[PDB]
Amino acid sequence: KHHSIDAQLRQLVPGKVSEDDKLIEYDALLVDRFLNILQDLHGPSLREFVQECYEVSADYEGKGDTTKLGELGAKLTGLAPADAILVASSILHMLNLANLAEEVQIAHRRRNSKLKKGGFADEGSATTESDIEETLKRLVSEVGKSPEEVFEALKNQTVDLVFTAHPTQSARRSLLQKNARIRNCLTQLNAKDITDDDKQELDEALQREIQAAFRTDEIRRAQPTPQDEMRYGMSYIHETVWKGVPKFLRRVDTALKNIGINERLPYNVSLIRFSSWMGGDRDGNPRVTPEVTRDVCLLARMMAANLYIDQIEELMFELSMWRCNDELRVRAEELHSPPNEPYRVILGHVRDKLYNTRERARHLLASGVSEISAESSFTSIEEFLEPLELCYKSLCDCGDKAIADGSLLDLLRQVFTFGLSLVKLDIRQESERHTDVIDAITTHLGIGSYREWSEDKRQEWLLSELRGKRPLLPPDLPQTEEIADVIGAFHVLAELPPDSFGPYIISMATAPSDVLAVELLQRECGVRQPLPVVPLFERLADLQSAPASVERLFSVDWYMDRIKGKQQVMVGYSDSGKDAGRLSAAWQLYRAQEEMAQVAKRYGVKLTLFHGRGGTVGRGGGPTHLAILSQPPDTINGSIRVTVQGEVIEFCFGEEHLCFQTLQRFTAATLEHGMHPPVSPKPEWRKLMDEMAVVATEEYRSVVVKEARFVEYFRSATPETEYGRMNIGSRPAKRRPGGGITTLRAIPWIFSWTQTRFHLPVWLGVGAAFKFAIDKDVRNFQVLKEMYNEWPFFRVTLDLLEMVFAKGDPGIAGLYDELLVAEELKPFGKQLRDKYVETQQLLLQIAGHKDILEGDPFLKQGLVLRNPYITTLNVFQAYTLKRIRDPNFKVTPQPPLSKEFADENKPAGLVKLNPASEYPPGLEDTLILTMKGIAAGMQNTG
Amino acid sequence: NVSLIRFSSWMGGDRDGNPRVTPEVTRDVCLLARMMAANLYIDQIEELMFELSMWRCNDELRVRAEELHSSIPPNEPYRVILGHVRDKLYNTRERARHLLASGVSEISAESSFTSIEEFLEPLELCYKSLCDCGDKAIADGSLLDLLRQVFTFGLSLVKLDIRQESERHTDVIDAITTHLGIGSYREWSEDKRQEWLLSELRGKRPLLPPDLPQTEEIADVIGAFHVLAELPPDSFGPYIISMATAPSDVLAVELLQRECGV
Amino acid sequence: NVSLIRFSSWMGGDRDGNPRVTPEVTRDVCLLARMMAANLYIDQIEELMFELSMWRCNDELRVRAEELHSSTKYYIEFWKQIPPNEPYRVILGHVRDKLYNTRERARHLLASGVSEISAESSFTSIEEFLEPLELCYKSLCDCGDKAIADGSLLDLLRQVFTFGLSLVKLDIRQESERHTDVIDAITTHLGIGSYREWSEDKRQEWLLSELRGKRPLLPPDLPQTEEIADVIGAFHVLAELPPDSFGPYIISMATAPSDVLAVELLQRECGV
Repeated sequence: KHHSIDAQLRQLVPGKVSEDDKLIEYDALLVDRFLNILQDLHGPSLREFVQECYEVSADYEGKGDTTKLGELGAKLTGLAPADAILVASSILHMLNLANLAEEVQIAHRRRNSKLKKGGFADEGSATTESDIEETLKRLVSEVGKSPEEVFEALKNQTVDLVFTAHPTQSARRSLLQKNARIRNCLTQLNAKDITDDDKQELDEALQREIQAAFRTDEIRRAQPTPQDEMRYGMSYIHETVWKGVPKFLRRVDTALKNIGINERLPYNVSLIRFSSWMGGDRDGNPRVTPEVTRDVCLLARMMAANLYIDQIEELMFELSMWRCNDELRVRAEELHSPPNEPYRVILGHVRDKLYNTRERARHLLASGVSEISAESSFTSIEEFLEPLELCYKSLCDCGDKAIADGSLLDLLRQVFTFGLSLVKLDIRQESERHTDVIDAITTHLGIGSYREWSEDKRQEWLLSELRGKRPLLPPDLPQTEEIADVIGAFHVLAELPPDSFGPYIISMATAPSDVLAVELLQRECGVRQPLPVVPLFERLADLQSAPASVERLFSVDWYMDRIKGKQQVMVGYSDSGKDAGRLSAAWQLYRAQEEMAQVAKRYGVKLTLFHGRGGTVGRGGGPTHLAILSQPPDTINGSIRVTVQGEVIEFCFGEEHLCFQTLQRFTAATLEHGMHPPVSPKPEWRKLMDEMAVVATEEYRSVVVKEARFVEYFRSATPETEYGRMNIGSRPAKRRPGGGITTLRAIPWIFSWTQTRFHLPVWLGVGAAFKFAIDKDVRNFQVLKEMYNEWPFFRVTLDLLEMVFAKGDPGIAGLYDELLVAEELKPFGKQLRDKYVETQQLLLQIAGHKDILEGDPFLKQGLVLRNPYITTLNVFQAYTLKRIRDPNFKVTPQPPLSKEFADENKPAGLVKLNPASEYPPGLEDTLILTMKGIAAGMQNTG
Repeated sequence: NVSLIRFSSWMGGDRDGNPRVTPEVTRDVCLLARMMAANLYIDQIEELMFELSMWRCNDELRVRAEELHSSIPPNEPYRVILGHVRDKLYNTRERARHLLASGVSEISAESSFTSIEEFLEPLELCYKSLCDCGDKAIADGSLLDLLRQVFTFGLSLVKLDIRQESERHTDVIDAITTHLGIGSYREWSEDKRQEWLLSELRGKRPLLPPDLPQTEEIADVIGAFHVLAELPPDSFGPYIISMATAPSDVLAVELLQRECGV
Repeated sequence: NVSLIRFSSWMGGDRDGNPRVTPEVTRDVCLLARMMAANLYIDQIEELMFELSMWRCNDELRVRAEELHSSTKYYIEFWKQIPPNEPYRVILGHVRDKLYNTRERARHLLASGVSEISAESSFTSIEEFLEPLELCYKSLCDCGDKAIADGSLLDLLRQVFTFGLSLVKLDIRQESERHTDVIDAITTHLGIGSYREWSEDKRQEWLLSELRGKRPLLPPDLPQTEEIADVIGAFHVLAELPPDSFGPYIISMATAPSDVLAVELLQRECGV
């Protein structure tokens, strides 16, 4: 081929969105270079085919035929298995390149204050939100709080970001580094004062990096063990966050000086923390064994030690001073047991104790045992801090605090942020697995069946045991495999250091018994320092009952003694939305938070909420700013935890500057809310929300639960069946086979509908609710409009729906139907699509927008440039599903299209992603590729 | 295989009215015993290697001997297998050395002899191979001596008797009963004691609280049982109750043994 | 393979009017150079390991990679065993371990004069070091990835052909009369006469009679002053170190062809 992809992108976007907008030129730059590398490696006919694919798909977005995708499907059908994998591979790489360009454009975009319109709506986009200094200034200047009050608030604030597995692709450090080199070359190529020779060489470097990324095929490395999954998960901490935290904390120092506070934020401030679910969450995942949990704790300790060893070595090089404390001098010469460099000999000792600490962990991991003594290593953060604080005090004593406030201060901030394990591990298990244990205990003792007892009979008995001083768990207790897994986990918790763990989380929590049950089990299995117990209220019924549950827990003397004035509660968004639709789930959650908070205030407990997957707070790219500000008043008060989904971890943390802005907005929003809460809801707002909720729930359950043919439609129109059967997703897709959607799990629910571009779980029920309110009273349309403009809760909830509609396409969802759904159920499909378009139309009306995402052109531009690649994979997926499912459906087989090489074990190559494949060679790898790429393009939805 | 004569000892085991015999002393003396035993076996095996110079051997011995080649001379099969036994004996000894010095050993239990039966398998293999080849006369010499030594001394030379006073147990159980609000086992008649003790021994539910307030003496009693629980069974003989009076003194120790995890 | 630019050193080699610069000082700077060389290479190899994650390679590289999977713990990066489907990483990890041995051997020779770390475990010549690197270069090109080869791997190859295994080559310098002092000591000891008093032509005629002859000259019994022993000892140090470590032998205050041929004889008669 000859011509560039520039033209087909221009016709997708209505112009430049800012006058430093070079995104389309970036996209064209990288993919034009990719296609040339593709042509030189595999021949012009292959490169021409891939580019034609892209053009058909880009043109469909320009105006949605559907006729053109079917003939695209016709050509992709009948490619040989090797050519299908190569095409799918190339389109995925192009999509990755587009995302890299977008990161570069966001990172170096010149701030433009003229875009701000004032008010809370500005905090929904990165282009208009307020940095840490602007929010500090607003607090002192508009809210009227003292700089001293702001300084004190920051000192008592902690934001805790919780990392979770990616649903389709791990990221190794190697590739993150290949990503950074592609980004760096693109930035440097666009410098103003560029020489021709530098440009020629930077061009050759860019082509080189793109080809290296294309010939590693990280795409086709077959899904890793849970330990590897955790190791690759830490890559972003290694590559951006580790150096990011000290950089941002230094900007906080800058900001408070700029409001009159002339001292730095003390280095012992846990302003930001990081936690992990990888190796800890075992809810419905038996691959996560007690040994896996021990393994990830030891791995974390190794990686920490390595990062510290290198920081300390760079620090030794810098601190060549000779003037020092008396106390530092006595210790320096003690360790001489070059001497004129006292900071160097202290830090060299720390480095060796760090090597011991890492080797000890490596041995415990390999052998279960290590003769390397705990004496020889660092066993506490206190023992690690002592030498570093000695050096800080010494350098200040001799008048060089300026030096100490360089990288030594950075290192101290890193120790108080990451500790010795980088992240703390959350443990999670479902409530009935605990009931199974206790029921085995009660019947073995002949006490009865805890399963059959009332909720209050349970409470009465468990409180009798907890107040009692006599053990309970028999050592000869007959255990099943599941019961042994729960007991074994607790034994692993007992054997490991307390600072390795965060909370123990109870999935499907319903009643105070679920919490007290694990308190008992923790003690009875020998956890001498118990973990805090955290309920996860998922269903609507449980959210309704949640404030009562926690009030009865707070009414118990024993429990108040144990929790010492602090309680954590986790709330689920996608969980609750799967129960009774999103809109009702959102409103029930707001109220549950509201009521839990005053229950908490009444008993004098500090309540912390942990926001699970699917939350508006989870949109870490920018909208999280407004989403946090929109939380009910007095719900945060300096302490909050948020799930960082894998599908957005690259967008938030892949790039140095974006990592900075992600950390910044979480800390700013959280700080401001505690001193500047949102408007309290009006009565007519509540009343309308209440009535809308019943209509939305009834509409959601009428289609999802009460319609017999729904499940059969679901497994035809989506790749849900193949997602499960294939080698992706790590987990069993549902709890028991064949109980409908009830036993299906949140991730497959959202994943399967997002792949088809339909997004049913996010919006269903909302159209009925809006229509019901408009029809009930003509004045209700104006009150919903006012709610969207005046009530942050209502704005962020529909802003999410708008974004997911921007990511949807009824034509493509209909193509899945046309190909894969039985004739008798196609009318049901088009009725769901009728609900889709009716919901979108009224959502736009209430927001006052003419077309989707009017008012966020930046987000609109970023999404639309992905669709050419996503749509290509959508057509590929649909036709691959029909041939997978229908054994003698074919069309014309085509002669091979790519060129290279008689070297290669061609058959073994079609099957990299799952060599034990039970599907015909090439189909499983082609379907996984479409799934990976569609997931990469869609990122966060519901 | 006839244990016609055996040896035991009270040194490091008998603690009746002797507080310097602590749980750690008992752990030390059993580990020392295992080191001495290994040394005496290494010397016996080495002199036996010198002796067993012949090349004729069993089918079963021969493929074992050449298996161990894939790891001096090959044409001496009994020397190859006995050299392997010497190697593990060195491992046994060093592992005990490490457990004595640091409480834990990176020298794996598989690298060593953990049983008397594992140690006897190679030796009985030679005995059967010598006799199979018409060399029983040779087998009934030094090798027979060593087998009789294994069946007499084991891997600890002597087994360790444990001994402790009647009322030091009663003190522990009275601390348990008082703490749970049961009453005072100390004031109960012998019959009341028996009926309660069998209540607990027939029961399936644990008893000893982890938070139980212990005096130094009660802690010493509990700590001794924990050491017994952590060491191999073949290192010990009996638990002896001094000043024993009634069946409750016995059943009380049986309860405490179980409740401390032996 | 073009050494368009090279670097040399006088530090530890120039002893002209500088008795602080002893034979053992020369031995020491040569070993230090080899240590830092090894350290710079270990870092370059490690970051090259991070980059070369490809799985396609030629047949020769694959059989070699397979071999080295038949035998990585005391490093920070790549402490875990390296999978065989990452061939360039397997080869380069072996290169790193031979470089570690290279460095440790030099550290031991410096501390104790001897090292139980074999020369076989190490890189003793730059040709032995170049073979694994060029194997990766041609495999990368064999499989159509010359563009990748011409990245950091090409940088590393140019560094090997620029710096070698000693970073810099050492120039030795010493003044000409210190050599005449040596030769006069042995002409007098053997009863031949006094090389100092001979004219330039008599010196030449005699030096070349010895240079063309096949019989050794320097007695081990020779009465040496401290200055004479220093010149002799320097030559012995040259004889016991690898040739790649040195550049030229420079004669200060040179005046006549005798000054050159005298050092050529002393070089041979001290066993270089």
